[PDB]
Amino acid sequence: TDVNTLTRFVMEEGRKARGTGELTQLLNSLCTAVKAISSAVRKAGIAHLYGIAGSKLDVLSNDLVMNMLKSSFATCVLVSEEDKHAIIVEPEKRGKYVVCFDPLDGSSNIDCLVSVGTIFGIYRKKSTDEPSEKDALQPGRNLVAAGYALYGSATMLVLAMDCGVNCFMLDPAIGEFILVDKDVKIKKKGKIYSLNEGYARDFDPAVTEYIQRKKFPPDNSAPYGARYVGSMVADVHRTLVYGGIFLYPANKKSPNGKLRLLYECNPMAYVMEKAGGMATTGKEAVLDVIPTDIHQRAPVILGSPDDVLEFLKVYEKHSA
Amino acid sequence: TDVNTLTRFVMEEGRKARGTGELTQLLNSLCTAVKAISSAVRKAGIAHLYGIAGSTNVTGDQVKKLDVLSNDLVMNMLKSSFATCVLVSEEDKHAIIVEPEKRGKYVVCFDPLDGSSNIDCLVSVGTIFGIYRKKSTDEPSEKDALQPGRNLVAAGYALYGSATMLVLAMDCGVNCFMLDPAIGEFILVDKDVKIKKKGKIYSLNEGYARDFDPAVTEYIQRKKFPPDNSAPYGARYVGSMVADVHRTLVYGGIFLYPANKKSPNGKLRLLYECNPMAYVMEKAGGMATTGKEAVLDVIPTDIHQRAPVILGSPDDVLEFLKVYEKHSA
Amino acid sequence: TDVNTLTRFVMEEGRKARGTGELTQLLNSLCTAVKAISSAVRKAGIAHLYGIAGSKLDVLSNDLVMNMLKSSFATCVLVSEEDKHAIIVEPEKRGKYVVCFDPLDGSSNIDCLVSVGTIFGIYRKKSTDEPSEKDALQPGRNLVAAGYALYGSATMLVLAMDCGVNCFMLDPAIGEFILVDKDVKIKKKGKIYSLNEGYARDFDPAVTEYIQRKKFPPDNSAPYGARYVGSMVADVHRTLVYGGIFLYPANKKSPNGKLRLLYECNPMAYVMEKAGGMATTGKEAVLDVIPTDIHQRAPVILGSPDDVLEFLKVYEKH
Amino acid sequence: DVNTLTRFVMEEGRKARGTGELTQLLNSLCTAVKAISSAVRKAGIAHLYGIAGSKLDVLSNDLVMNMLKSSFATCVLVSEEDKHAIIVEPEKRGKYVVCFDPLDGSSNIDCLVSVGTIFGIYRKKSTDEPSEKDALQPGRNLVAAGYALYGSATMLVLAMDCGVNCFMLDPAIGEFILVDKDVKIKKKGKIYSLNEGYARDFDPAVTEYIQRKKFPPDNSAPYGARYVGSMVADVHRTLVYGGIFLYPANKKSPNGKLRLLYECNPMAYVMEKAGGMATTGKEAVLDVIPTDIHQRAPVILGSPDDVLEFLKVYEKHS
Ligand SMILES: CCc1cc(Cl)c2[nH]c(C(=O)O)c(CCC(=O)O)c2c1
Ligand SMILES: CCc1cc(Cl)c2[nH]c(C(=O)O)c(CCC(=O)O)c2c1
Ligand SMILES: CCc1cc(Cl)c2[nH]c(C(=O)O)c(CCC(=O)O)c2c1
Ligand SMILES: CCc1cc(Cl)c2[nH]c(C(=O)O)c(CCC(=O)O)c2c1
Ligand SMILES: O=P(O)(O)OC[C@H]1O[C@](O)(COP(=O)(O)O)[C@@H](O)[C@@H]1O
Ligand SMILES: O=P(O)(O)OC[C@H]1O[C@](O)(COP(=O)(O)O)[C@@H](O)[C@@H]1O
Ligand SMILES: O=P(O)(O)OC[C@H]1O[C@](O)(COP(=O)(O)O)[C@@H](O)[C@@H]1O
Ligand SMILES: O=P(O)(O)OC[C@H]1O[C@](O)(COP(=O)(O)O)[C@@H](O)[C@@H]1O
Repeated sequence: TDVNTLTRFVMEEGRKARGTGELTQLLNSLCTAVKAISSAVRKAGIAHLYGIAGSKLDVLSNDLVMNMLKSSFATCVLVSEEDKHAIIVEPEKRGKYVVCFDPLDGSSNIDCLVSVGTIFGIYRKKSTDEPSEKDALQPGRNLVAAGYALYGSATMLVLAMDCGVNCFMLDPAIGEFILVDKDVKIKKKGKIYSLNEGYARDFDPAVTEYIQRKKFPPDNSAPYGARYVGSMVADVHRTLVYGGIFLYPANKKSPNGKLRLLYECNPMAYVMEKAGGMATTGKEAVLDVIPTDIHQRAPVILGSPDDVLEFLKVYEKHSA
Repeated sequence: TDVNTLTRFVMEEGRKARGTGELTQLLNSLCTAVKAISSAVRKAGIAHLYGIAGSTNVTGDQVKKLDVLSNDLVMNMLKSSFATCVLVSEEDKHAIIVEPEKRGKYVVCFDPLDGSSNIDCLVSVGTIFGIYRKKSTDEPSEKDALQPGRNLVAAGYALYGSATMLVLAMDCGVNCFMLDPAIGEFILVDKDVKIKKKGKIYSLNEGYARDFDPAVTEYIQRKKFPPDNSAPYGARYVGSMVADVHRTLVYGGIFLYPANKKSPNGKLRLLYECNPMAYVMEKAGGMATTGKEAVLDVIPTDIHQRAPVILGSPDDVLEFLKVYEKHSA
Repeated sequence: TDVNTLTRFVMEEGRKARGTGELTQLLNSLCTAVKAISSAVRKAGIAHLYGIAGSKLDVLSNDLVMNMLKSSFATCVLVSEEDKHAIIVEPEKRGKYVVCFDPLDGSSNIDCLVSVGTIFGIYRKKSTDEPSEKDALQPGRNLVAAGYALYGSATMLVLAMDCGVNCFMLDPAIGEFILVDKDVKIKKKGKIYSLNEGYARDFDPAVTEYIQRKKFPPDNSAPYGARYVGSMVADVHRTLVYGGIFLYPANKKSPNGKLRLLYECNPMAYVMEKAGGMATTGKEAVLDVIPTDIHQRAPVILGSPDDVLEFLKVYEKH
Repeated sequence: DVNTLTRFVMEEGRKARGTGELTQLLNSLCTAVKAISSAVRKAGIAHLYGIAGSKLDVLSNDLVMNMLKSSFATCVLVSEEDKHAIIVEPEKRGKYVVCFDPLDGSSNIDCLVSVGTIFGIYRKKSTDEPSEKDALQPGRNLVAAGYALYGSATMLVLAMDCGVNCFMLDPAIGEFILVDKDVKIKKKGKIYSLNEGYARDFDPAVTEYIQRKKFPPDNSAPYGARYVGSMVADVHRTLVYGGIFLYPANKKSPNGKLRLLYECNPMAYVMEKAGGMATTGKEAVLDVIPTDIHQRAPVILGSPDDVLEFLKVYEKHS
């Protein structure tokens, strides 16, 4: 076939949509930052920190995405896990899109060299007022585009839009993201479950039951396999590729979940839905929750449609 | 205080031991293979497989799955070290006997790309290696690999995760080296590393719960429902041994792969998964048990023999063994 | 100044026009190709050919640029040093642009690891006829965009358009061309002359005097320095950065010059003229020569204005 | 099958019944070459030009210096960057003297032309304490010499008693790969290399030799001219393709420009070990007895029949 790169793809989609080119420039600018995060995560230059010539990853990742999006002339408001407040882009470098991002998700346990990621979500400013944090408090339903970069065994960018979910592998030799999986869809039912079972004594009765139904199948089926990496980008990527269910529900330390709706839960929910999968808080869809805080936390149960539905049936047999 | 590379370290250690060079050349040939596996695992040249020059079919055997390419890289690099007689791998049913002209003294049992079953999900993967000496007089055979893990000369792993790190355990201790992909050199980042006495993380597939033996079932409940009114232990299971055991060494805690049903003598293979990681653990002040015995004290009968494995922080493995000893009989 | 990339620059400049989007894809396809050539010229994977798993550069350069420009859906006619006849692109992948390129200029001496390059010149199909070789026989004054890629100590793409000349360094760590020099303009007069002096016997009288005026200055000033790599991309790039003059004039073996108008002479003349410099054949401007063959050779004297005008004064005296 | 520099230096040291110090020195120096290559190809350039908001000759020196000191194999280190010999601290002192040029050609690195790292290794003459006199040895006493070319691709050329061996860097895995074994030069070439901008300040012998190549007296083809202005590149071309490289003596530079210890001597050893020659006009570069660490020497090196022809013309004018 002829090589389809991210750059050719984002240009072709904008040209067929006869668009301005601001969405294309955002995604190009974001992927140049993802390439730079990947170089830094794989530790290029570590010899210079250890004295080859005689002589931050969280922050650098944020500084890379921030600077690359501000110089895009395509963003107005930027929300980062790292920045406690929204960034309002200077007037002269302003564009029509609001971007909610998590620069290096999983960096908590990056000392063990566990898979880390960049989670992103793009909205349009619908308001007529001056750029403010309020332009970022849109429900996931209004997402123009979303996705994640995985810095695992190789680096991959998953781009979810209305065309579908597209998977691009970084070729470090040329710095190009090669489309390796087009219009990807999730399995209707998987065989893997993912959650921290260390919060067992703190779990909701409904979670406790669903987990025991996978370990000890009532329908005399095969017991599910357990996988929990501790990095949402890695756990959710395996959920898209292999199928199954990722859960981060309420515990006690975190009674509204740990994971953050705007730049963790909402982007992943958009990827899942566009890939024929589901994503709930237990009560509603992640994409239907209207936010009040940029750093608001939210429960997430995402994956293979039938597996999310099975969970929801247990929640129903326990709640309102 | 001053910089060091894997190459310099292994060459200086061999001169300090006034040695032949065979171990030093083996370890350098193994590390050249590890930089090559890293380049391919990070998908360098994938553009050529997707028509950047418009040519796929079967090109330069780059259509090989990364577990075959990894094995072919480790096998050809080790054979050309002039340091190997017998080579055991996860990919080859019978041991490889190295042609007389390239034969050396060491037996290597290795796992070329551990976790490759799920490499579609871009899971952290690794090369696990264990180096033994031929203590036999008979013509090189598979029996030369059937040595217990106490007889090991050196052992360790390459993790292909966020970054690529070689962990090389010897009698000098465990040394951790980071691959700088800019210069193609492993940089000594962590020296004579020691595992924590007690951790706060447990790692096992709890989807095998209905088949878990009572000792595993109790120990797990002790970490979720602690007696001491302590914080419950956290759960991490990547599903790649290299990744889970690396986290056990850096953060502390316990990695368990027990048995019963499906794989009933454990799953993980003793010669090229369990023993390598047990030597790293024991050289870092950690522990590695099958429950009944220490992994390193198991005398192997087959090269693809499996073993049960509970490894990590000394106090954590000892707590498990107390629970096991109550249910042992 | 804020950071810019080649891909960002080309998308911003192409957004300015309503745009078909074809020229932006063409330039981004040429960008991807140049990074591929750069990797292969720096000898990435050579260990595979020498036994790592125990299991061309000029041709591979041509195949990459040909395939990348065919799959841009923006090219109709492709002329290359490598192919004797022009390439007429398949109807389904056809666009409005005619690209004339030298895929790896200097690769005759690439065994000594000499600096090499990719020279490119993009024209618009101006005919209503079926795409043909004749669509490449446009004068250099009709160039829409031109430039080169130098694979030397580092890889740089120099892109010339109406907006002027912009120089972008490839950061191989991230695989991105970083804009390092904006709206570049050449020095008025330099201190370096560039030509193969082994042809002194077959040299035109005027070149003989110009070189004798650089070695033995008439203004009792400092003699010029001589640099000649034998790769045009290297010599013209030095001419642009440090100033001076590059000459490949006529001789006996090459009475109409050696370097090729369409994919060597014209592309480099556009970059020089967009940077406030000059490029002459002696008789006329390189860009004003109407091509008759796609492999037509042309004499070239390019560089710093005062230097090319001093040569032109001696040409008028002879 | 696969021969790397690591396996080469280890095998050659075992064939020499050696300690392992020189092997360590060459592994350490080759780590520094890889790190210079990364910097020279501008990896990270994006961090300088603002991708996240918020020297090459000095870096090259610092890399080579620290890698040679941490090798525990050096006692005296002479660089072009330091006016005084560096006496390695007693706690990492070894038995070898290294004279090196960290980035030869860096004057003109802004034009992205080929650059290099030139090196020469001697053994300490002393049995007492190390001094600059342990570096003031003639090139005959060299144990190992060579150069790293950062051109189209990165190559380390290592010359020893075993001969001259060429290693290509695979940037993908960071290994130097044996690609040309016991290399030897052409008996006669067809390329001459010199800055002809010094034509008025030239010796009558140099004037004649250059005229014999431009205007052949034997009705042979006139020779070609190549002068990159980076010695590493010009001498590598001379080795791979043949011919002559001349940085001769002017009346403005009576002892030449290029430095005996870390430019002329190292390249004279490579030429001699490849069946070529290297003269100052009066004597062999390797036979000259150094009196100053930054001493300049004239250098005419390359294919044997070409340097001999020069010497015949030098004799006529002596
Ligand atoms: C999947 C649909 C899509 C994809 C990409 Cl990549 C796009 N890029 C641009 C652009 O203008 O750059 C647009 C049009 C956006 C607008 O006008 O609503 C666009 C639409
Ligand atoms: C830490 C101990 C060690 C480490 C390395 Cl890296 C070594 N390399 C070699 C070698 O001979 O190459 C030896 C000695 C071998 C022998 O004891 O038989 C050796 C010993
Ligand atoms: C010379 C200034 C320029 C630069 C770039 Cl990068 C351009 N890109 C595009 C484009 O639309 O692709 C155009 C307009 C011509 C078309 O319609 O093809 C364009 C013009
Ligand atoms: C081919 C000549 C050579 C090459 C290498 Cl690579 C060497 N390495 C070592 C060493 O000391 O390891 C020596 C010893 C000879 C000395 O003392 O100069 C040696 C000799
Ligand atoms: O450690 P826990 O409680 O199981 O939660 C891990 C979760 O926290 C996260 O790391 C997010 O937080 P960090 O970016 O600070 O690491 C998720 O990637 C991941 O799902
Ligand atoms: O899926 P399970 O049964 O939990 O087993 C996981 C184990 O299998 C392994 O992947 C080994 O198998 P592969 O090398 O074939 O993938 C271990 O690294 C890992 O601990
Ligand atoms: O060796 P000469 O006669 O000076 O010609 C050199 C010229 O030929 C070229 O090398 C072009 O030919 P190639 O593309 O075949 O190498 C120019 O790059 C250079 O200016
Ligand atoms: O420009 P000139 O006078 O011809 O000198 C060029 C010579 O100087 C050098 O550049 C050495 O000087 P630098 O190391 O300062 O660049 C040689 O590489 C080269 O042979």
